[PDB]
Amino acid sequence: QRCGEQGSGMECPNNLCCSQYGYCGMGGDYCGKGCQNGACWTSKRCGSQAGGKTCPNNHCCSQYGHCGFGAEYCGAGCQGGPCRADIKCGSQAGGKLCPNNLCCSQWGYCGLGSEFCGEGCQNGACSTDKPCGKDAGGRVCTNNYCCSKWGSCGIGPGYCGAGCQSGGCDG
Amino acid sequence: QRCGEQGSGMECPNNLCCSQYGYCGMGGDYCGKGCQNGACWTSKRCGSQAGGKTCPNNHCCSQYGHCGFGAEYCGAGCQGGPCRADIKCGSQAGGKLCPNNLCCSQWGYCGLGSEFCGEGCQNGACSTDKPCGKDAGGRVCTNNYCCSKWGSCGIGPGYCGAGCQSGGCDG
Ligand SMILES: CC(=O)N[C@H]1[C@H](OC[C@H]2O[C@@H](O)[C@H](O)[C@@H](O)[C@H]2O)O[C@H](CO)[C@@H](O)[C@@H]1O
Ligand SMILES: CC(=O)N[C@H]1[C@H](OC[C@H]2O[C@@H](O)[C@H](O)[C@@H](O)[C@H]2O)O[C@H](CO)[C@@H](O)[C@@H]1O
Repeated sequence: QRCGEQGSGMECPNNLCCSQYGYCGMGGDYCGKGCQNGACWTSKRCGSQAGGKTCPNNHCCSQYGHCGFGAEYCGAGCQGGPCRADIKCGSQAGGKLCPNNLCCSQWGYCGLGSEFCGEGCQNGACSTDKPCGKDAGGRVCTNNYCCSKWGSCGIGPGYCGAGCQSGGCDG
Repeated sequence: QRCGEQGSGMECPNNLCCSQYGYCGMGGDYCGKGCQNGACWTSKRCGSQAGGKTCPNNHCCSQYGHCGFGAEYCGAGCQGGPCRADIKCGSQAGGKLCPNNLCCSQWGYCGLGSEFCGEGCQNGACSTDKPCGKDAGGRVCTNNYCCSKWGSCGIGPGYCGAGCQSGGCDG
């Protein structure tokens, strides 16, 4: 039930702050210093500024490299997160994957939902379980996912460790 | 380390799916049946169509009532989440409070960051850190947050336990 690094990059619900010690809360003692994610009083950085660092909880990374929400962050300049502008990807965008596992639609704009993740889905969290491996033309997955021994893409012990054909397998 | 019911509302980072057993990952196993939050394959209800239960992971709640990210969700109709339209609030909007602990700036709009949580903040995760209770004027917190012994508004055991003057005093 721990957050921050004491829960392995896990996050608190309803925008709650994960204090320096790994607990979910809201208050100066959670959102102050040490805060790891949530509505941290001093917004975490990201993007070009932060060598590419992406914002937790799907916060928009404004054009200055600060995570938040509203006009100033998700508006124009938005570097990442749920921007107000459509995000290109795939063949249209040069193989350009979507960030934060978002699905890249048939039409070429990241998102999540049957629209992006279903039929046509070209990369990201695709609900269409496509077959990978020897029993699938020797195909390999998107996003550098682990192609399971039973020929399916995913992340976690089943797909990544013992059995994993091609992908981010440990061994 | 654990999510859903076995984590305390906890969420996986980068949209990872949280299976019914309380574990984080991606793949038919985690993203399928029993998905608790994350980039599910089985997109969750919200707003009007769901008794008003916002989307986890900060997804936009489309007009039709399903959780996602994309022009179809965040865009027109958007009932909640990082909508592409400004969500009014505070003294202006009849007194309304922001959704998912969002800060309501001085101008009457929902967001998160200096601009919203800095000065002028009417409700939510406001960093203004103003006191409460007996200690000064006897004022009480926004969002039913708990007010600690040394009059500090917050949520957690140290604000809601003993010496909690007003709010969600967990005691
Ligand atoms: C949106 C954002 O990243 N805000 C940052 C802020 O960025 C500086 C930026 O602020 C705009 O509002 C101004 O219009 C622009 O000219 C710049 O001054 O930087 C502070 C810290 O310096 C952050 O707390 C904000 O979140
Ligand atoms: C954006 C959204 O909520 N998608 C839902 C989907 O609702 C789509 C919506 O499409 C309109 O064009 C139709 O007029 C309307 O009847 C709806 O079908 O609903 C499915 C399942 O009901 C969900 O999987 C999507 O997430």
